[PDB]
Amino acid sequence: PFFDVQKRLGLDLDRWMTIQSAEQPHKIPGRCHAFEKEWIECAHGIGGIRAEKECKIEFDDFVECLLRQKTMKRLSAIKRQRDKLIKEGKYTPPPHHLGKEDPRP
Amino acid sequence: MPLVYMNIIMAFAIALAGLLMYRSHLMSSLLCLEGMMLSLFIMSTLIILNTHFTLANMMPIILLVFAACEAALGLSLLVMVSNTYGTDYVQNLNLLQC
Amino acid sequence: GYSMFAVGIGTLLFGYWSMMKWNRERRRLQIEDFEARIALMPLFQAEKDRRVLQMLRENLEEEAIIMKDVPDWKVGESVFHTTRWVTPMMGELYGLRTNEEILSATYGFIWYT
Amino acid sequence: AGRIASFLKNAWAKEPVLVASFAIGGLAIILPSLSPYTNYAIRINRATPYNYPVPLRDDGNMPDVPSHPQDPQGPSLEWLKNL
Amino acid sequence: MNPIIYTTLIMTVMSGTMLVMISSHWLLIWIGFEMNLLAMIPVLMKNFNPRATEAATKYFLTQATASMMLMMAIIINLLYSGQWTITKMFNPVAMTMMTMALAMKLGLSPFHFWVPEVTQGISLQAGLLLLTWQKLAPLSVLCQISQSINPNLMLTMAMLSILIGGWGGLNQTQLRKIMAYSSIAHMGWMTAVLPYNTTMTILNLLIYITMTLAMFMLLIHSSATTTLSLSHTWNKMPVITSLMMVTLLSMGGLPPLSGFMPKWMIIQEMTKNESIIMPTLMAMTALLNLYFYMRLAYSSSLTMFPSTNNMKMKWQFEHTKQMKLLPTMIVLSTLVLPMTPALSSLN
Amino acid sequence: MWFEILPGIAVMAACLFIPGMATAHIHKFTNGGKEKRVAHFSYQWNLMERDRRISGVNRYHVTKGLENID
Amino acid sequence: MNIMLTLLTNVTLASLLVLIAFWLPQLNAYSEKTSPYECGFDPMGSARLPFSMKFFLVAITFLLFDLEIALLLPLPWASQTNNLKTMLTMALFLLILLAASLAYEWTQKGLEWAE
Amino acid sequence: MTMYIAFILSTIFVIGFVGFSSKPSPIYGGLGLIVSGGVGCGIVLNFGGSFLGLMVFLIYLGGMLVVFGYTTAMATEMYPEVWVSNKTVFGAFVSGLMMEFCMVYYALKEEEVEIIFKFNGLGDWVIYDTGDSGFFSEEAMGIAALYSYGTWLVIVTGWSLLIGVVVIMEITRGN
Amino acid sequence: MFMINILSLIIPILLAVAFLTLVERKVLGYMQLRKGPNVVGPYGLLQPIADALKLFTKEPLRPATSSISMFIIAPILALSLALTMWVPLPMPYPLINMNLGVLFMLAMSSLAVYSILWSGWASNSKYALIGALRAVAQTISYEVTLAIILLSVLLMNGSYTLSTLITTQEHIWMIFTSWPLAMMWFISTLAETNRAPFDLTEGESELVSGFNVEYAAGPFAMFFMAEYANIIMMNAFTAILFLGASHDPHTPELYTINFVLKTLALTITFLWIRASYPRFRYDQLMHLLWKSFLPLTLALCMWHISLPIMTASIPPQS
Ligand SMILES: CCCCCCCCCCCCCCCCC[C@@H](O)O[C@H](CO[C@H](O)CCCCCCCCCCCCCCC)COP(=O)(O)OCC[N+](C)(C)C
Ligand SMILES: CCCCCCCCCCCCCCCCC[C@@H](O)O[C@H](CO[C@H](O)CCCCCCCCCCCCCCC)COP(=O)(O)OCC[N+](C)(C)C
Ligand SMILES: CCCCCCCC/C=C\CCCCCCCC(=O)O[C@H](COC(=O)CCCCCCC/C=C/CCCCCCCC)COP(=O)(O)OCCN
Ligand SMILES: CCCCCCCC/C=C\CCCCCCCC(=O)O[C@H](COC(=O)CCCCCCC/C=C/CCCCCCCC)COP(=O)(O)OCCN
Repeated sequence: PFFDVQKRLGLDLDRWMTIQSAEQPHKIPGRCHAFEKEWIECAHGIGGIRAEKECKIEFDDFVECLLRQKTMKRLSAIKRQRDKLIKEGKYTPPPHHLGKEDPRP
Repeated sequence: MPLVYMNIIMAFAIALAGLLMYRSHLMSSLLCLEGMMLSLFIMSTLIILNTHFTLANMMPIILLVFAACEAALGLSLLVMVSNTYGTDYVQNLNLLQC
Repeated sequence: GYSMFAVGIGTLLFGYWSMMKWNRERRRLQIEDFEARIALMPLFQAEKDRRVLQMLRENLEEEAIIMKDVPDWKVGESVFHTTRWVTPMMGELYGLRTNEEILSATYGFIWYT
Repeated sequence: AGRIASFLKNAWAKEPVLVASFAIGGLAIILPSLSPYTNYAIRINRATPYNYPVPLRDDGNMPDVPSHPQDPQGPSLEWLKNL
Repeated sequence: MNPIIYTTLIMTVMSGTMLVMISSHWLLIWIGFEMNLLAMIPVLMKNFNPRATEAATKYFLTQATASMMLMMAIIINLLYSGQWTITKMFNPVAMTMMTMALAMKLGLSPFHFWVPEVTQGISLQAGLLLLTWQKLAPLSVLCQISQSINPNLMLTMAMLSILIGGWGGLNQTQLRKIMAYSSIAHMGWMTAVLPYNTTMTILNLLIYITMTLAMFMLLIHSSATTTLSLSHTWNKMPVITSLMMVTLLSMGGLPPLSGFMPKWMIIQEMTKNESIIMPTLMAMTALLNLYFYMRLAYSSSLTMFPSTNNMKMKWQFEHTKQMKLLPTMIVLSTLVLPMTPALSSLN
Repeated sequence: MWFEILPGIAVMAACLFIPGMATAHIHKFTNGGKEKRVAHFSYQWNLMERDRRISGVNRYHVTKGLENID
Repeated sequence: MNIMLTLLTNVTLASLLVLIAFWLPQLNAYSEKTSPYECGFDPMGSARLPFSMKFFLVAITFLLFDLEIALLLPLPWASQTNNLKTMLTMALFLLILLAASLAYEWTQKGLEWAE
Repeated sequence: MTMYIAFILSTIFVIGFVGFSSKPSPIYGGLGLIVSGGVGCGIVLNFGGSFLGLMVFLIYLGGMLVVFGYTTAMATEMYPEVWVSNKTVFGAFVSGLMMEFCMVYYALKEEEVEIIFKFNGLGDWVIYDTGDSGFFSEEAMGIAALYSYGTWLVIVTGWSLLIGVVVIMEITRGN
Repeated sequence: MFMINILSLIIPILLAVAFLTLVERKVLGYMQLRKGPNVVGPYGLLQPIADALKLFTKEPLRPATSSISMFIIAPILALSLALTMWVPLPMPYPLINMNLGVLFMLAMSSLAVYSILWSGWASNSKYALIGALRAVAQTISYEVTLAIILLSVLLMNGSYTLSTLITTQEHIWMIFTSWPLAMMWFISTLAETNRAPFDLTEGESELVSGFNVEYAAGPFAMFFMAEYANIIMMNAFTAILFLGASHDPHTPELYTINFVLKTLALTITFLWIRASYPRFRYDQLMHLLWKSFLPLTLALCMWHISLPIMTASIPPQS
């Protein structure tokens, strides 16, 4: 079913391309390199069954970096509250958020 | 997820449906198969670019290579069906039953 | 026929020699301007750090003002369990800004032609 | 020796395009392995600094790492200027 | 077809399967499936005629659809985790799509319609290949991702495969369609035990491949593809029909024959996981396969059908070509039950 | 031719001179007179964006020399 | 954003030329005038009948050789790598199998048009 | 948010897919697939995939030219069908159009899990990365890596292309 | 100010096409011991204006059996793509500066063929269909060779950026390093623009007017404009690719003049070639591209991959 010829011969036929944290050209990093490094090191050698429970924190952080679902939710909440308080005139946006900032290098 | 991702997955579903529901011509189904490949290429490319997996930039090209092989394979079979019947209709191929 | 083929091969050899010299010189020039970029990179990194941190602080203060009435909202609460620094998402940095800055930040380089 | 002679004769007389194509292909295949400059090309590619050279934390046990770019230690590109 | 070309194509089919079996990357597994299909389409049409063309066309359409679905599942899995390694799928939707794609590649019910038609449309050698070697790759992939798969969908398709194999086989007089429905039911048996013990899947596959190779080689040796054409073999080669009779009973799963071992091992493993009901259904339904095997044995070996006058001329000629592994295959198909504890070497 | 073919050739040449000269002049006119900046890579785009920010007039072309560091 | 404006301008100019061509001149259309041209006479069959393709095999082969181009276009960038011996070996290997597939179809009479 | 260009492009992508999936005459199916390939080129270009976008556009142009030849050779009928010449083709086209409409509405005005998961919208620009470095294109680097990292991939794809030539020769032989 | 540049590029190109028609008529005239247009305007200068005005005041007809939508779309696509193909050309600066300009040129050219295919099919006429199938065959004939020739020549450049070709040739024309590829490229551009002896699609002697026989008035003039624009565009590209003109940053007008002279020379060479040779049979063109050009092109691609490595001459800008 899975004859691990690569591991028996030490070949690396396709393992160079399986993960995002593995030796990219010119050392260009993946967007989620640290999260994946952490999740891989947390779950290494403990087996699949233990890794899903005991490394769920690292994997949840990794998935958040990948898809950013909670970040978009928080931004949407903030902007809805801003829209609501602006419509009634309660809140006034600062100049550096309207296009009149003092830009810095 | 993003609106763009939803649209590409919808394109795959529509092409898959098109392949599944045959009409008269075989060429139309072959086109649907190509459409599925096109949507897979776009989806994988968007995911790869977004996450900056650098080495995975080559897999959509491999995808295209195999898609071309499949397309070539499909056209050969169509040539043989048309030579047999003078038409590329699905209804003609009913010789074998279950 | 010999004369024609000989003129052709001589032309090719002259061209090869010239291009060899010119491309070696071009590679030296590229190394030189790459090294200029290398000498300049620390200053750019320092001011990029300060710019990112300032935008995040401004967003944090505006969010402390905007989200004061909502009952159970921690201002500046992270969405990650980890405590290490996470590179800010583009939306987070420019979330509360004008559409022109957001356009320039997302598509400015791609569209520049 | 004389079979292949008349064979290449007939080929040059009937299909000079294929003769030239096989000659150019064979040269392209074999000549790069006999060249003294292939290593020069590898070295030129290695000397191109695409990304920032991250400095090392000095521990007092690095006699061959420079402490300033113009110090004599480290690689030299002198071979490249004279190339 | 030039013999060298045929050898190159068989080697490409086998190398695509081996690529599926040795790869750690989902893209390489997909490439293995693609290469296998590419080389396999010409082998179906080796003997050219409209039926072979139609069979190859139905095969290509089914397998290419499965391939697109498989790729889509891989891409969704990558979207929800930046992973290319084939371990356990991360997304439930990707797993459903993957399971259905591999079921279509195997011909499990309700995707079973293609197997009888394509098998009937091709020669006995291509049918042998299609029903033995073409199962290894999707089964190995399914064995790798077994923990991830949902039991309800898998067992539904397996029970459907057993039922539909039996019912469809009851109606056939063509031997290739009988073999195809037999294969569908056997696949159902192999996949029913997959979420519990992949070693039982491997054992079932090995015994099924042995019995199927024996049956196809016996059908080639006595060049028959219908029931009535096989009814003549007694008047030319009685040993062949006796051996086919015993091989047929082994397929039926009757003890003390080898064919009974996979059924026996699968039922026992399932009972351990507190699943009494599914197995009772499976065995009582395999009774149908046994019925149409027994019908073929009645017409072929246990009674003597009328013959023709021109058979006397065939009496004077020996077979030009002899199969080297046919004798070994029959012995392994019938007399291997006392060696059952050797299954531990499979895990 | 035969030299009566030359007037049409000259008209065609004058028409073909226009695009390149117009692009050069428009580039110089809308880039401070100094040859529109090329950004093939993101480092060059970052240089341009920094230049735009420090000019104070929101134009990348305006250049600040040593007279801007007191 | 500039390329989008360019494409829009070009398509708009062409469409305006078509519009002028159809709305400026006098129109006198009748059935004889609008009928199909076949050099003086009425066509026998339809122009939508199947038209046999005698180079049908070179057309399928073009599909596979066109994807060889997608695998060879990154070669200017591949030349910048450090292990040039692996890059050159791989690039050479790719073109050799492209030459062998051309030699196969050529020697098996695959480049001759159907008769 | 900003101009929603990529949203319009992906909607036109879906529309071209509905165009050729409605299964009308192949001349119009290939037209729909060409339109889809072009707008998908545009979609990928808007994310930094210049090479991949231009490449898929080129490949599909070549493929559809071959398909046009084959359509005139073997797919012709006295009256080729368009999207409005048939109740069946028109119905499939309209159902696909308003199905995309319903998906897009339900997704952008509230937040529903259609089949896999949910989405609120916001425009694609939010998920970008604001990374500042490089004298190169990372796409071009990852694609060039096929000749130094991807030796195995080059081997299997070259073998499959040679076998594909052999295979089409075997299939179209006849006898 | 960018629309000013777009119009600055386009209005001149259409005028140059108009007068290329006159130059071709006069050059073919003088090679045939006659004069060509010398009556409408001094030296036939006003002949293109009369032709254009005559074409856009004549009745355009839509054939009864034709598919009207594609019939009308095809010339729009032709002319708009012919205009679009000019925007990345560095003369010495491009209107649109692209990283992959060569590859954009390839894709747009490859899309240009559909207009001929669609127009022939839309017409629903026998001769139009025969012309369209000849176009299919022509693309299959030259498409693979043309792309690999560009790749081989471009290896020395280091990228697909068109403006880099000026720097690549600061000291020598790239034709002194690749004149075999230059010959095959010239013939492939003859075939790619449907020009004698490779202009099978029009098939004037054989098919009367080929794909555009049905077309009349303004729509016809649009196909004509598109073809002549493509003839100038291909030659300009050929000039930039093989005969780089020295460029002075502080005086780009010198580069512009040099570049325009070289592209005019190449266009006049097309006209000369048309005046000199018999037409290729369409099956023969395929044989010419697949049995002679493709083997040499594969060998020369191998050679041009190996050569910069053998000699340590690899170019900058990965
Ligand atoms: C280089 C590209 C751009 C060039 C720049 C110029 C852009 C030109 C755009 C193309 C149109 C020009 C065509 C020239 C002729 C006009 C064609 C048409 O528009 O005119 C008539 C339009 O008239 C309509 O038939 C009806 C007339 C009124 C319709 C009511 C519309 C609402 C207006 C309300 C009236 C109150 C005053 C309005 C002004 C404020 C059509 O009549 P018809 O005979 O078939 O067509 C043949 C025309 N002939 C005779 C010249 C040969
Ligand atoms: C046991 C049986 C052996 C023979 C039968 C095998 C059948 C399969 C065909 C060949 C097996 C594949 C072996 C090659 C795997 C490639 C990986 C390995 O070889 O390393 C490469 C070594 O490269 C060598 O060139 C090996 C490739 C040579 C193979 C060319 C022809 C061999 C295939 C022949 C059969 C294929 C089908 C038939 C076509 C003729 C790259 O090493 P390197 O670049 O240092 O470091 C990479 C890491 N970096 C990127 C960080 C720097
Ligand atoms: C090791 C180098 C490999 C890489 C370089 C090659 C890359 C691309 C070149 C190869 C392309 C494929 C070539 C396909 C060969 C086809 C052979 C064939 O069948 O054609 C013959 C023509 O060619 C032949 O005669 C058969 C082979 C004869 C020899 C051809 C060349 C073999 C090698 C010659 C040179 C040897 C090496 C160069 C040494 C140069 C001297 C120093 C028949 O012609 P027709 O078109 O059918 O004619 C129809 C009308 N009667
Ligand atoms: C030290 C290492 C050097 C490596 C080798 C480099 C030297 C290579 C030496 C040979 C180079 C030859 C290149 C030529 C490529 C094709 C030659 C060819 O053989 O083509 C002809 C056909 O080609 C033609 O004749 C052209 C037909 C159309 C002619 C169009 C007009 C004529 C050309 C005008 C001048 C060309 C100017 C080109 C460059 C312009 C400047 C950019 C073959 O066809 P047949 O004779 O029929 O034989 C086939 C059956 N055996």
